[PDB]
Amino acid sequence: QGYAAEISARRNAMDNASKNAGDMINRYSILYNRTRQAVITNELVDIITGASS
Amino acid sequence: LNETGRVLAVGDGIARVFGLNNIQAEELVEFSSGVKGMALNLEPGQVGIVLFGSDRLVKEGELVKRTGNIVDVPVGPGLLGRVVDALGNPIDGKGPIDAAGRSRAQVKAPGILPRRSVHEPVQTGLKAVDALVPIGRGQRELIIGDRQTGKTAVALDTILNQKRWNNGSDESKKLYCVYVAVGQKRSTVAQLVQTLEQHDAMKYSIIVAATASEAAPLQYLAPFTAASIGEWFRDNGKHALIVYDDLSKQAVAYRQLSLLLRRPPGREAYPGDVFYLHSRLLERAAKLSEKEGSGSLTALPVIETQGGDVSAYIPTNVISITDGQIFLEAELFYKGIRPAINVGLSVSRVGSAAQVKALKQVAGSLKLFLAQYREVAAFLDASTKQTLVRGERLTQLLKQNQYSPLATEEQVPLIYAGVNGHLDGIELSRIGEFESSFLSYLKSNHNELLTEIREKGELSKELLASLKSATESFVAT
Amino acid sequence: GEWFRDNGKHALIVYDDLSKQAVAYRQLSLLLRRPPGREAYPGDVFYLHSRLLERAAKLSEKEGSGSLTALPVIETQGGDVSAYIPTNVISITDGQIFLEAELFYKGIRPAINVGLSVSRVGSAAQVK
Amino acid sequence: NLNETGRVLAVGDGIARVFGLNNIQAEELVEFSSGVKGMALNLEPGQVGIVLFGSDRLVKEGELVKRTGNIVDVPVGPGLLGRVVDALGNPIDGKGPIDAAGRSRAQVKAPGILPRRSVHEPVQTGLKAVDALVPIGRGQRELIIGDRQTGKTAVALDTILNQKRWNNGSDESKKLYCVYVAVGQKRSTVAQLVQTLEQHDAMKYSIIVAATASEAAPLQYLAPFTAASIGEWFRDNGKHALIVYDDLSKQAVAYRQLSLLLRRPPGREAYPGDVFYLHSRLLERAAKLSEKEGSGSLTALPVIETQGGDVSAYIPTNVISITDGQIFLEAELFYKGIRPAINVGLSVSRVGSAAQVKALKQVAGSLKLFLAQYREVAAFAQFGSDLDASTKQTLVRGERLTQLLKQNQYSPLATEEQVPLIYAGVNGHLDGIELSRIGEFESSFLSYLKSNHNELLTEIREKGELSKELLASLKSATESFVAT
Amino acid sequence: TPITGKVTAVIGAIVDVHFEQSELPAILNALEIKTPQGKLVLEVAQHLGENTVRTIAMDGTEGLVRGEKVLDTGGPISVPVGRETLGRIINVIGEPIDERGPIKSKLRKPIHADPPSFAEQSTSAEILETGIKVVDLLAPYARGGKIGLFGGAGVGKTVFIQELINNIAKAHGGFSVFTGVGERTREGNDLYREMKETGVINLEGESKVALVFGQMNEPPGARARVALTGLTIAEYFRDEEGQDVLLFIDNIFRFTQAGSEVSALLGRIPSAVGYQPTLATDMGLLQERITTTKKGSVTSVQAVYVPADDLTDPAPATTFAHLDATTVLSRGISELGIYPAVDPLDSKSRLLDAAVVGQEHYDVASKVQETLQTYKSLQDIIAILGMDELSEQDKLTVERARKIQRFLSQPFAVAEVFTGIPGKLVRLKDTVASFKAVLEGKYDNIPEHAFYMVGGIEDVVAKAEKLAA
Amino acid sequence: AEYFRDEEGQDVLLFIDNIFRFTQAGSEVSALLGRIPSAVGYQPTLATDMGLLQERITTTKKGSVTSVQAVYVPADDLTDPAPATTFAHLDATTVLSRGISELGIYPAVDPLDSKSRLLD
Amino acid sequence: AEYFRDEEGQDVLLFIDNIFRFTQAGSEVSALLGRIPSAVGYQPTLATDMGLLQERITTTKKGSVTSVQAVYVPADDLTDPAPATTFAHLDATTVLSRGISELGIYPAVDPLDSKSRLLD
Ligand SMILES: Nc1ncnc2c1ncn2[C@@H]1O[C@H](COP(=O)(O)OP(=O)(O)OP(=O)(O)O)[C@@H](O)[C@H]1O
Ligand SMILES: Nc1ncnc2c1ncn2[C@@H]1O[C@H](COP(=O)(O)OP(=O)(O)OP(=O)(O)O)[C@@H](O)[C@H]1O
Ligand SMILES: Nc1ncnc2c1ncn2[C@@H]1O[C@H](COP(=O)(O)OP(=O)(O)OP(=O)(O)O)[C@@H](O)[C@H]1O
Ligand SMILES: [Mg+2]
Ligand SMILES: [Mg+2]
Ligand SMILES: [Mg+2]
Repeated sequence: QGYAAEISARRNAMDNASKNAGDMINRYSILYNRTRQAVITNELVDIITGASS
Repeated sequence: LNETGRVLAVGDGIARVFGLNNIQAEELVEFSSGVKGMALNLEPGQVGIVLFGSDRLVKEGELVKRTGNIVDVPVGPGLLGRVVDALGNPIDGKGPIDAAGRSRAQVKAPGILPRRSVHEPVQTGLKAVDALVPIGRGQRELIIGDRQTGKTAVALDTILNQKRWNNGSDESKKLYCVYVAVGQKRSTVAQLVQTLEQHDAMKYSIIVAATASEAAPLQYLAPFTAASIGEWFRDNGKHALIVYDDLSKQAVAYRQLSLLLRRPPGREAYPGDVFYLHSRLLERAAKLSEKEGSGSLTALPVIETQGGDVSAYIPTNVISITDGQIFLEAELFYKGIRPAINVGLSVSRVGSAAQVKALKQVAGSLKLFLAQYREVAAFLDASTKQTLVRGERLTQLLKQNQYSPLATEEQVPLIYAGVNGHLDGIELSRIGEFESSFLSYLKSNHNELLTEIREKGELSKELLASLKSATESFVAT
Repeated sequence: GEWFRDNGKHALIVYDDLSKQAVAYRQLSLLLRRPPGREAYPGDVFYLHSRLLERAAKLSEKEGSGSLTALPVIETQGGDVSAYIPTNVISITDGQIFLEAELFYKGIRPAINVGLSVSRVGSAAQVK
Repeated sequence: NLNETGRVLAVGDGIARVFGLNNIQAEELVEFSSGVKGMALNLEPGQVGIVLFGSDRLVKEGELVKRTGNIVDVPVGPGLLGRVVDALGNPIDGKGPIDAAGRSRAQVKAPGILPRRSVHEPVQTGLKAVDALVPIGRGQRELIIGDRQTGKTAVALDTILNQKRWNNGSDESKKLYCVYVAVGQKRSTVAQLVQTLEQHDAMKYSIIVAATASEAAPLQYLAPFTAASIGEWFRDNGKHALIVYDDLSKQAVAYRQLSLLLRRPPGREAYPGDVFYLHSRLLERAAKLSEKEGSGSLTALPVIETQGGDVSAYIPTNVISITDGQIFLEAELFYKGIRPAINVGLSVSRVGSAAQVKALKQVAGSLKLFLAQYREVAAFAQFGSDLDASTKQTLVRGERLTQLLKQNQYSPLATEEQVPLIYAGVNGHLDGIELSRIGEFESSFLSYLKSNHNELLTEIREKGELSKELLASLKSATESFVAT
Repeated sequence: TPITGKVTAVIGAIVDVHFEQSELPAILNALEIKTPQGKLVLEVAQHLGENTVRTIAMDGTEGLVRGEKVLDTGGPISVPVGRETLGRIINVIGEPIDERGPIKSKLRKPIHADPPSFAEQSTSAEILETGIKVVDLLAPYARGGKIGLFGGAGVGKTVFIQELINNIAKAHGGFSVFTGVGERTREGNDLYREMKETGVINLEGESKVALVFGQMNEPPGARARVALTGLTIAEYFRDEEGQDVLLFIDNIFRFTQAGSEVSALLGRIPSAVGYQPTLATDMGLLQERITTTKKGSVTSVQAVYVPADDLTDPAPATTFAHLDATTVLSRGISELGIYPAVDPLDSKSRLLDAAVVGQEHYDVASKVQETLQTYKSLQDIIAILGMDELSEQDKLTVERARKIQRFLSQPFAVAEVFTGIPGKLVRLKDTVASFKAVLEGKYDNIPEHAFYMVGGIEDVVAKAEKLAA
Repeated sequence: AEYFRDEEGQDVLLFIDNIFRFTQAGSEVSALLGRIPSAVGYQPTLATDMGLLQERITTTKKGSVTSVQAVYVPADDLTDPAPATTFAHLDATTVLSRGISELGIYPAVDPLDSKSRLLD
Repeated sequence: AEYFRDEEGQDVLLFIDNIFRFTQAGSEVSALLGRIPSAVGYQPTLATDMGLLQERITTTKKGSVTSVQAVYVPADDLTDPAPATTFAHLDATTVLSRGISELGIYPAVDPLDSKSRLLD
């Protein structure tokens, strides 16, 4: 009985782990896109500053 | 060329004029084709005009005539029930505007001494807003959220609600309304006007429109001219509301205009001036003292975030100006919580003095209760179960349908029942049904309660006990 | 290649590699003081690779019968297909043979990443 | 005439374009008629770009400018010891004039390939972590890098305070004179620094060069080069010296301002192209001279601030590339009670064990391996999985060792006191004590050795190396004491 | 005869003037234009050559016409100073704006001045007991020191300053100056009302706070120079009257921001993310004047705004170099419902050393920070796997850390509008005792919510006996 | 389609493929004219450049031009300025899915990702 | 090295440390020479300057030069335009790694990233 309960609990724990990892994947995907846009813009501002000489 | 000039070059909405020796800065100029422009840069030997129209309309060598007036807009009662573009031309197709006067587009905001702390309510008719994040007359309250989250719905319901007072003679209780469409589709503004005409609200509201095709300077200018339109109500002892829908598109238009002037870009490619734009726009919202006639102008600026990023540059800059924010979260709008008011981020720094005492009484400490419900929901223990049942049924209680603004006299019993615990007797799925029955009951049995709440605005222990006993007399069946 | 194409013969042209050619065009554009763009490329870099690559064709039986196949080669940085020049070339081309280094280490050579590789047009031409 | 004098064309933001001065040299000094001084940095076919060492409010268009005939230079000598000077060497402590042995140009050619010698002897800092894991040798350059409020200044200031054990002695080949360069700091910080150096009675052998935040950008720029010139006199006369730059990042910011207001073309992050050249020509002046050149040495400690921990940024990248060794202070470790916050993984000393004191080299040999193993085993254990007892032993000993390196501020330990502690850590007999009370142990153990085992300390100091007899003696002493 | 010239160009807030004579105005001099609505003041920023001088307008530039006359006042913008300045509200130009009439001061002084020399700086340690738990524990403030409240938009900076004024300004015997730089006007009106209610101002008697306001509606040049005006008032109290002085500034970031606004129009190449090249040295020139000297003691609290909540932005980043104690406010902590949202780890102070506060206090604070950093480190594991996966020691540490986090919250009286909790003021010794007790595990049992919004350990006990009902 | 609407009254469909390339071509034209680029390197006057195209697509007293526009979103990022400025104008979205086509569903319109302003 | 190759006829080893400095130096002058900065601030001529240097080094029919040249990798990023442009010219790549050195493993060569033409 203990073994059956332990394996069931492992399934529960890993399911919750996958759920929360998915949520964090969403958050960091949004943060990644935001940071990518910021990097492109800031890297372009230097070029614009130089060209305005 | 003292009072007139000729164009040297035109491009990307910016025109360079030779002459115009006696022109004032920010003065309005008329081109030979009838299109108009603002004298922005006064360099030596030339003037930099920015064009309130498509630049196709101006060509090199044409003469430019001085208008002699700073950029201004009409003001007065006659604008009421009209639709106008920036600079105040009537675009609704009806006759010319009748104006009590004209006012500069960028009059300076009133200073320190003229103002009073905001001590009167703007009754939105929305349970969540009126209860948890109230708006006082003269307040500036941001409405912030992602695409398609009911922002315009919130502002529009607030505009629609005022009909129960605007029909009276009591100018001290009325609330006139201006709505400023910037960057919106022309069809959307037309449909919104139709909605206002169907609910009979148009007769007390003004619509200022700078639609998506309008040249960038007009989108930049629209909120300022609309603020000037509301300031006449403010300054003549009447009460106005102004909705900006939305300031993000004004910021984008200003970014366009600034970059085509080749002023250097800043953070997120916005110019460093972008704070000053919204600051000098919004500080004009105020309530003046008894010496000035007690007028006010309540602002409801809208902002559209990406992915709920309240930390973005423009959202933060606007929050740095407004007195509070109402944050609408998509993650709640989907899954059917409407108007999806996220109470975790929403705050009203001058709110608790605005509420009518009855609603403040029954709504006691709800803003803390629903933040504790968040802690419970994040993670059964019978105490947490009690609070969880209350939280679920209370959030259900806050839901509301579009174009159905509850009067406060009817809101009070609902929040009373929800807070003091009777709704434990009703399964949550029927709460809406409950309301529709309960209010009807109160409207046909002992209307005395609604009359007392309407006139007095505060609950004595007699009123409090009467409402307890009547809500018990309902919940038993 | 276009000579063969136009005179009824079949040809295949391999551009190895177009990113370095884009860098060369960037050198020319910047030293001519033309306005920069993203990653300092001129705006015309899409027009540059488009004007090159649209020249591959299978002509109708009226206009001769020849063809010109093209196999442009692109070097990604850290697998960033999101980069500017990779984005343009991926848009312009009809498909993608994709190679991943992680597979190359596993002894899977010539390391075609079957998942990300696609051929929109070729499946109609494959031998029966 | 316009050869020896000039006429101001336009002035503002601290920059003055001047007409004339046909004969002026690049980088030369000039005096405005209103008494403010300036430095010529742009020569152009009809204009001179002079940058003002002061508020431009006292300069007016059409004002006259006089060529000085001197390229920027500063006084040098032994008289600067115990004093505070601004960038141009004027006293600002108010304690009276400064005696000078001579003057030296602000920027000077670094010693070449021929005159130098191998980095040959220690800079004992008195910090257990630095002296044990990442030693600094005399003539080395050691970048101290980390985010705001991470103990950088504390580390450098401890390195300065530790020298009192020798600077009071007779043998000048053992002394170490300390120059401190404060760039972009608020004056009250410098005031507290001098108050600390006087409380510890340290600044008999110190020189403080200050270019505080309010002082115009040219002075904040020029300060490090002038302080380098001040130290080079010690270097060239056969006297060991050490310069702390706190910090070079603000010097780079000052140069960015200065060059931008001259309207030179910007580079990456709006820094001018020369921003690598600026730090490289500064830092190459540190050197250990050969016996032919008097055997003196100048050591450098450049401090750098990384925003948000971004060690990848431009200026951090350049200074990491230039300096021989790097010392990384991590904000996270500071809160865990690991203070000083030296990230021992990233930190490296490229001179290496050649610079270490041989006794400490003997005992400290495996400490680095223990901590390297710990960094892996503790990371594995953090996941919550269990493991064999060998990993447990590595974890336990590494935990004790990491607790052993923690140190109180303004309390530098001599190597005669570091050796017993690191010996106990590596060899064992200090792995059984409870982790919380290691601090009680470390304080008491020395207090015991200083009385019950004084001979061992005397030999560890004077003979500098541990024979088998001394290792056995310390084995016995550690086993004896820990049993208590 | 007066030195006069004519306007040649107007762009935004920048006005260029040209003088027929050679007696050019000096830089930083003030010039007057008699616009009908009341004379406009220009400040000379640069000399352009050809006898042209570029200036910053202290008021709206609308209505200016090329060729309008300009007259040089002969000195910098000069503001009133003296004991008569107390109980009054003054504009950046120095004009009254409380409508009570002219300020009858015997002296009038320029807003631009040299910082005090190194021989005059004075250093001393003395904790200013604020009555706020997290500050008094983890980043103590210092009398005569410089204090900074870093934070993003809408995270509590202004309420924090108001609480500091509510606690300290009435107990402190010396005068106070409040310098609203780019704050919202309603905030200044509310401050004036509150100070008249709490008796710090009295129009029929004495007063001991002076008010300088240039609000966020003002054009950028005024928002630049108003801070220096406030500093001038504070300096006159410090040096000549010999008094101890308080100097509150909300918000000093605005001074930097205003510079950027004008920088592009001044004809400068922009620096990183569009800031002006002079940011570091301009901020230094403003900021070094705020110091304490051998003549008197100035204690200053400066709210610092953080654009886009980015603490690495050049303005906050360069501001950190100038402060003795800094208390970063985090939106993340506020969103958890924790107020005053002070980050207990990112805050730092020069005064937190065993030599100053004694070994007990330093040890307790160190242990608190150790616990909170341990909790911060486990966030990934706790979020992904849940708390059941933690080792027993770490799980106990996490529970204790959560209780500590909620214990550090405090209801300010100024915040009664929002908390519904009457404000509490907590003594320093009580704070140290309360946290020492918790770190010893003496209150493991009572729940997490008992520590929320309560002052001192015994109030936690009382709230536990309330939750147990 | 504008002529068809304004002179014959038919309800007309103006299909566009692909609108992202309209935005991209606008960006290139902006860059060649020497304009300073906006965020992530797109043109300034992005919003009004889109508006002059999109506003003309509307109903009148006579008829309407409906438009079905194929949208490419770079990096699958719904927040990029071009997709954002495009979504600002859309009244409905139709989402086709490879997976749904693999399930044998045809025309493979995802019924839950697809959404309309007028489902009201 | 060229004179040894083409006149003396000897085989030659030409060691260079550190060739990144050749690129970096070219950047510093590039700004002052009035050139617009390229991506992440490198000179426009990066590729052709690299070529004009590197392609002189080769084993003509007249003699053999074997060149071992060090490359500094800023912030350990192998994708930085300087190392990324340098890779194209190399027969063998000895990529040393931060990680392997951190493990206490020297000479810290990455066994997977390091590659050579002759592994055949
Ligand atoms: N209380 C409500 N009950 C039901 N539907 C609602 C409610 N509020 C809004 N909606 C619906 O939500 C959708 C979006 O509403 P609305 O137009 O107000 O959003 P928005 O945030 O202003 O949009 P946009 O970003 O396009 O301007 C519409 O279908 C509206 O009918
Ligand atoms: N070993 C230590 N033990 C305890 N406290 C320390 C230690 N080292 C530094 N501190 C304290 O940490 C704080 C920061 O120290 P320090 O002044 O050296 O930092 P810094 O990085 O140079 O700062 P800044 O960026 O402000 O110049 C001060 O309170 C200092 O007392
Ligand atoms: N002790 C507290 N208890 C509860 N809420 C608090 C407390 N302190 C601050 N707040 C909340 O902080 C919110 C914002 O406070 P405050 O106006 O001081 O912000 P700010 O960061 O200075 O913003 P701004 O940049 O807009 O001026 C207020 O709505 C108030 O609800
Ligand atoms: Mg809307
Ligand atoms: Mg320091
Ligand atoms: Mg505030």
